[PDB]
Amino acid sequence: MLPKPGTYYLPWEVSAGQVPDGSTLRTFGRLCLYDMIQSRVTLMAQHGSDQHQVLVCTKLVEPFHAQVGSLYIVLGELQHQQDRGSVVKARVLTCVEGMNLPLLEQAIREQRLYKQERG
Amino acid sequence: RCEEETPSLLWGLDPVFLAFAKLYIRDILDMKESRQVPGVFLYNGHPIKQVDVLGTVIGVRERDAFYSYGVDDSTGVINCICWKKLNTESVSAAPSAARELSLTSQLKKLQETIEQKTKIEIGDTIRVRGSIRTYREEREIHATTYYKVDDPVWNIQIARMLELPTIYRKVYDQPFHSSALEKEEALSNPGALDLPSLTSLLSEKAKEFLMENRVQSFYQQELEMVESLLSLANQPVIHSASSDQVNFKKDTTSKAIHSIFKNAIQLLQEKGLVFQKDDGFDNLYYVTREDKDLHRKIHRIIQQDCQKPNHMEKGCHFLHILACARLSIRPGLSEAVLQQVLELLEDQSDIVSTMEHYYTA
Repeated sequence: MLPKPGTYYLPWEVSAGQVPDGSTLRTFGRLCLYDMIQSRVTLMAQHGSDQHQVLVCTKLVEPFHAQVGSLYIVLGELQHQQDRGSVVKARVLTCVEGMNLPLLEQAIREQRLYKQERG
Repeated sequence: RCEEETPSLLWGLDPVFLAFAKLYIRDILDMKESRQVPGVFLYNGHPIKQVDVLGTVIGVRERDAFYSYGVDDSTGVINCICWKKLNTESVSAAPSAARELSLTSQLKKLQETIEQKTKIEIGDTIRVRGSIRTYREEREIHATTYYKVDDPVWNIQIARMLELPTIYRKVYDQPFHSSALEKEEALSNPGALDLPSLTSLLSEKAKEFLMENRVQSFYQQELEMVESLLSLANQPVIHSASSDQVNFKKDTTSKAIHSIFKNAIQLLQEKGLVFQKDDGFDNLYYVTREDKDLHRKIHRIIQQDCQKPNHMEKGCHFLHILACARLSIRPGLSEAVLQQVLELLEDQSDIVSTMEHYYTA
């Protein structure tokens, strides 16, 4: 059946635990670590503070062509673990280069404001 | 909602009805389908048929005649019927001469790159131009054209994402209808009280119905048997006018109905819509609008520069146009039909009025 959308979210919502666990979503981020053994990945982003994680699982996808600190785009769903907290089960992902992260952030912020503008 | 319930048939006074619109995918489902006619949908009054949407593909069902690609764009998701196309009449690859080799090679470049734009895999960015359809109660898009978006980075996606609210607020959010609403409002609708007026309304409805049915030729009796046209014609006005033959109300009124049908088709001849070819018949008529044949001929006689003059003429003059047509085809070609076709041609972009009375193509 037709899946729920890749609605846009950013690391702040997972770090703030705002975006509920067990829900679909889409985000970009900066590659930090990759585990070839267990097929697990960490992307990082900081709220002008300590870098905040995003736990991801390499399912049906290939994590290539961009490096650590370089940029990637993912969509899927997150689920909780007591020790690990929660991890995104990927559904689509790819590397991307030459991006304008503040611009994307402005885009999503405007988009959400416009959502607020809907009666 | 009156304002939402825009004039019947949702006329193209509002331009968007003719051009691919750009709405959020999520909104594409929230719109209604028109209860007046299927195959058309509504948003804030503005009627929509052709839609434009760009996102990423997330699922596939492959069929013999079409593919079915599930597509997402952030706000929502849908599935899209992407009719396929085969390469019938295959172009071979041969060591042709310089010109032929170059033509074939460039054609092959174009073809292979078209394939690369056409072929697709999940997660990719996809653009589709097409219209809204519904099936199994589910709403979908049947694409007129679709191609892979070759962007290496989200910049163009970003542009679209930033844009859509802009175009919404500028154009689509505008509900108002600025038409003057110059409606007749059924004045003397059930009875014209005047056989000429009845004939005028009859010709109106009859040309409407003929253009609807696209009938190119017709015997007048064929038209005289139409249910709606009959109903319009047999209103009490004609029964009262033909009532002088009290002993033959039925017969006199039916004869008057046939006569007023004749009068309507004659009014059409006068206005150049229909005409009686040199068919030797007494009530056979050919409709100009459907007369693609005469369109083609009169387009030949100037599209190919006017053949009679040696001098480098830019086109031809109304009178010489008419005269060369009557010379090459038939003197009986009325000026009314000639005017009608000259109008329709420039409507079609098959002729242009550089001035009045002289035209080119």
